[PDB]
Amino acid sequence: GAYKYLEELQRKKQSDVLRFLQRVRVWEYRQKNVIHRAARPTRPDKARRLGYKAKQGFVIYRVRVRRGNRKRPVPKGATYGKPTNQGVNELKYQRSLRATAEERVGRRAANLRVLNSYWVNQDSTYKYFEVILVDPQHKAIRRDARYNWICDPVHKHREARGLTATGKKSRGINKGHKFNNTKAGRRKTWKRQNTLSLWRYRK
Amino acid sequence: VKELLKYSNETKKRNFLETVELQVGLKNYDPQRDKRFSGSLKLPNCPRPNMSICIFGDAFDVDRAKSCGVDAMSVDDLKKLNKNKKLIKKLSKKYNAFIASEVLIKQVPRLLGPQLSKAGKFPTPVSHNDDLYGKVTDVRSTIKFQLKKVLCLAVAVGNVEMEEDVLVNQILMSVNFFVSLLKKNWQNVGSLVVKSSMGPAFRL
Amino acid sequence: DRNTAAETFKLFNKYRPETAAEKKERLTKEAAAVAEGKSKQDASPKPYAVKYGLNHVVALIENKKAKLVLIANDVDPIELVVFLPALCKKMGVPYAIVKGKARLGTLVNQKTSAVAALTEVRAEDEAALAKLVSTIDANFADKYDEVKKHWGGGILGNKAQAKMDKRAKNSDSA
RNA sequence: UUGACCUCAAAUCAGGUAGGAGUACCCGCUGAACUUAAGCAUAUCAAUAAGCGGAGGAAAAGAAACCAACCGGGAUUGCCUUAGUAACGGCGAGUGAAGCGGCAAAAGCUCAAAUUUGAAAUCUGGUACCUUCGGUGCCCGAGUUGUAAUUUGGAGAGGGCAA
RNA sequence: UUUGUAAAGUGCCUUCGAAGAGUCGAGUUGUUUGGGAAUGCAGCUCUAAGUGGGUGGUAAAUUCCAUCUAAAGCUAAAUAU
RNA sequence: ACUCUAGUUUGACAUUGUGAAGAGACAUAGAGGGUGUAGAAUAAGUGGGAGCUUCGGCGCCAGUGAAAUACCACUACCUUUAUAGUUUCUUUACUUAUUCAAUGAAGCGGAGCUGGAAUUCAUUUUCCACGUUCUAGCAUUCAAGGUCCCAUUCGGGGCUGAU
Repeated sequence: GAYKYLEELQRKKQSDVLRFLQRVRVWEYRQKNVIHRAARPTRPDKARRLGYKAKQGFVIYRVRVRRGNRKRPVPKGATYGKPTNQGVNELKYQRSLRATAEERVGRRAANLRVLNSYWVNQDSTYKYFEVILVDPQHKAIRRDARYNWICDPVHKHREARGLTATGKKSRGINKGHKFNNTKAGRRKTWKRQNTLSLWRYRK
Repeated sequence: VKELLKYSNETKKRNFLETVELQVGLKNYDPQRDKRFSGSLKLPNCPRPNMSICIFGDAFDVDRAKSCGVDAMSVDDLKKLNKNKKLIKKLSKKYNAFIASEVLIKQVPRLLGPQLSKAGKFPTPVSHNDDLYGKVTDVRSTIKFQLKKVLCLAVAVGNVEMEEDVLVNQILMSVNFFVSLLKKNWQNVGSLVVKSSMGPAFRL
Repeated sequence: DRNTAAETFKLFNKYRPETAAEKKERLTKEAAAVAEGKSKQDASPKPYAVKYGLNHVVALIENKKAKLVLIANDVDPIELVVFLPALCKKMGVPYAIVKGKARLGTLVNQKTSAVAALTEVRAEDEAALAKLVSTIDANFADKYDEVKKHWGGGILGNKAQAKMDKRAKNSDSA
């Protein structure tokens, strides 16, 4: 098969072929809009292992996100508090840029459900992603049970509750001694260990 | 593998046109410093002879000047002193002992230069003369490390068949690899330019 | 070029896959034959269609089974097809880069194909196939090293080209 | 010149879907200060209130790139204990988990990556009929820049053999 | 109705055994943690691997061991109200 | 005052490529170079070694010096890049990334025609133009003239006018 060759070509990104293709594609994507439809995935191996079964009702969007730190609001850089919480510039935004891209293309296409998303390109000013949205009420998805779970009403806006592939990363969810503050979700395992458990017969 | 090329074998026997004893010359390669103590300082036993002519200037004393009349080359004494300092140069290497160490300060300017004497590196002043003479007339190699990076030695003769010359270049590779200090670089056998005396160089 | 491409697509026009009506015909044939002669899918003769699909053609080049492979000077995700000249040079399969992935699709009854491959061939067109292989390897698979050394591109636009001609004629000549 | 392909459009095109409310509980972003330190600039309150984005009858998490270092345990969740402990902290004020153990409840699995190549065998829409949350035929369309079948880490595939 | 010369499972041998990258990991920076020479997230910068990788709670090299498979995904009941 | 802070200033990395100059050395072999005593003799050091070529010739020996040679090699020492990729310096030169502006994106670049400034050193080596200047007028209908069709209908089309 021909996907191992694309996988191994895409793992070598500073070679001459991929940096020429990087430059041509970063120009081409910068000439278009921020959120715009991609007719066809540019990384069919990497789209395909995230879940892109190429048939009717699968949609690729391509999206730029503005790159860099999160500068705070609070006008003229004054925070009106302690000198601890007084920095304006170097704040750094707990979600990824890939999560911002997924949320934006899930707000434009609002009938569609975001499955995953992957990196396609970057320059100094922007990062460019392709998001792999699934249309859940098309009849090629509402049956053939490998993909009808996205039809369920609990999966509305996966990208804005942290349930995509970068959501559960940037929520800190994994197994381990390393992920103790956030393993069942951070705020439930905060509230359950600042709960005062009091019984009927006081233990 | 050293089997496809010659390297000690039958393949290079008609390349040289001289029908005289022409020996093979192996050169090791491992980078060292500019010091004088580090490296491969050892002269082991070579099991097969190098097929060379050499005469020994045995200048012995009371307890050791009797075993030279059976298996040796030349019989000398410590009284004949006015020859080996001025004129005569008819030798290849000598052999001494520990019993007379006050005559060694005399034959320095003529024999230490062209490798006809001993300073500290070759087993020349060995005491035993009844068993070590079956090892020097079957001529050994010359492991002498030079300044930056070479080790020029000689293994055997090209006209000798590959039956005597099958465990000689293997036991010599087990001397420059195991006795060596921990100031040598990676894969201690790096390059082996092996040429005998007249033909092309056959390397690994 | 168009002469060898015209010869090649005469040869590949002779080997098309089945359309849907021909498959309906062979379904009726095998439905008669299995129910009557009890010949399990072997009453119909062995086909000789062209091979298509990119994973299929890459498996046929890996297992040395492809006689001739055609590639399109096309697909905009170029990484799908840049490794095929290297595979076809490495595995010894003769390969040519034919113009258009529309023609490769219409000789296979698709919209786009991006690969084509002969593995089987009848005894009729063997000498013509060998002459095509000869001309194609005269153009492609024997110049692989010379093409792999050279850098294309750098071609300036005609206004800058004319200004470069004016300057480089006025820098040296008079 | 006519016909495809690709990319991008337009339609009060055919059929759909999204917004808004409620927000007790849930998932995230963002985020203070009163206060405590018998003052206060780190700290603390607090990873809180306020603000915002998103769901459901639960949500989340979930079948180990885990814990361990034992004679090893076995997805997740919750309770009792570990435990006011190890640790962090102007080592001050204070903060502060986790493995084991007992129990409640226990259910496991799915794609990508291998030519089916003696046969895309897959899927949508329209039309006709009906035992009309669907089924059958025909006709376009999607799709081979790859839909189905086989396999998914515990195994498994291609062959060969006997039940 | 018997949906079916179809599907499924079991035993032996042989050749194999594909396994997710701007991602893991690292430097710096902000934030957070009980996490202490950097627990988690994130910004930029560098950027892998294949008898490989990650973890084994004081940084580092050298030699072993142990234990699981990341960078793709679905899932009742216990639970909160 | 103690501790900070938006802004702004400068450096580093990235966006960030592509040719031509100027020094560092590698894949790439070889012509030659490297003169303190002694020794036929310029032995930068090391290994084999008494002989090779039809002969000549050199070599073993001899003698010397810290190093004995004919014959084939390694490490090297200073040049020679004739071949291909990368290092910091010239800011030299590039349009395609990027930045600024303009317009309802209207005549950009190159070549020719004719003239003529222009003198011929054999014929053009060159350079310029390539429609408007007394006047508060006019300038619009795929354009009038010239040319060819259609089937002569009332009209319609092509070139040129306007390279």
